[PDB]
Amino acid sequence: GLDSHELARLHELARHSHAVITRHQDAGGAYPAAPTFSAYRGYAWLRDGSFTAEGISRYGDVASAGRFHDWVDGVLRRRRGQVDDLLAAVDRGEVPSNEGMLPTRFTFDGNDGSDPWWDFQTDGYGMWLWSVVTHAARHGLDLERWRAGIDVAVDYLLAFWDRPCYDWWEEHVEHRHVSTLGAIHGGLVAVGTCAALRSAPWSAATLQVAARIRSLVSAEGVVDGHLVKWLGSSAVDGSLPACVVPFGLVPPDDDVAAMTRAAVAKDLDVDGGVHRFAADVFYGGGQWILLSALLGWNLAAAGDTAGALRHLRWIADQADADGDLPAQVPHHLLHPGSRAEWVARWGTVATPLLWSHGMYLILADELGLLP
Ligand SMILES: OC[C@H]1O[C@@H](O)[C@H](O)[C@@H](O)[C@@H]1O
Repeated sequence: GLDSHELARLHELARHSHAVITRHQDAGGAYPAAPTFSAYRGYAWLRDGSFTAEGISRYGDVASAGRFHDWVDGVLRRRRGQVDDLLAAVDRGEVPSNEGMLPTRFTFDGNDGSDPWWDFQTDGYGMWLWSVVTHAARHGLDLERWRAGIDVAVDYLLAFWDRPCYDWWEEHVEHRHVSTLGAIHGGLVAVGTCAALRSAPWSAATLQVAARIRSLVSAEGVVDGHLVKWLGSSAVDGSLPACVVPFGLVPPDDDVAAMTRAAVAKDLDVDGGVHRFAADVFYGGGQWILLSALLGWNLAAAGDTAGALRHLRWIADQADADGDLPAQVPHHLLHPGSRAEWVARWGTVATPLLWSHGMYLILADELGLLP
């Protein structure tokens, strides 16, 4: 579905995506989120990093992806005691506050980069489980390399999956977000269906909890045939297609999958650029590369190759003169009056965003375009 002009440009953007991710990877293995964006400099997120790692793994850079997994594993093994203490607190009937939970931002040396009172999130731990299992399966690797870190993440998620937390967008701590539940589900199903992990003590529990997640989403996370942004809402969010591919709450051909893709397209997709959610005021609520990629990936998986390609083309059109992809662009803004204050406070939008490049690589690979 691409002519020679397009193929050459998409291949170049794929090469550049690999280069900019691997050039910015820290010496210790972490992928930074946004190396030139002042507010985020020096920090890694498991969400951004896991999708970045999946793009890199698909591209075939086994060494780079493995160094990311090494970094995450080591960071998590260092939290074995913190997690054990949280679990012991629960067993005494003393549920830990958000302030005591595992962090969202990490420094490259594995310390808390932010205070979880202000940004407590569980999705990234689920994403990491999905990512490391998927990588190991793809490349025929022994998961024992990363198993003790996997164990920490699994124990944590089995205890805390059903807690309210901030969403992927670091908002609304009181709610339970369907793409957060979806990320956890994806990670738990990945480990619970992995033959190499068949004897883990938590093996059965992971699939039972994944079923509990699906029960909760069925009860409170579906309205008018589509997934919704958080349990008990009516709105959609551009992250919701992740609950189809890759996280697997429903197959790509399920009616809920189709309806969710359609609702996201109708409510949030403007000319191929997907907004996060209707109420979004961050930088005025622009169009996010990673969300267009996510929708494209989902369209490809459902057999809508043309729709996938349209989103791939839109993403490529957002690359700057160096090939770098921003987090978002302002061609359409949901709340334009809100934009200038974000720019005054934090500067211009993060570019490159490694996750943008990682998602580009995933979609390109889905469409058979990795050179
Ligand atoms: O890139 C780091 C973080 O930036 C935030 O603005 C986004 O809402 C998160 O989804 C992302 O993980």
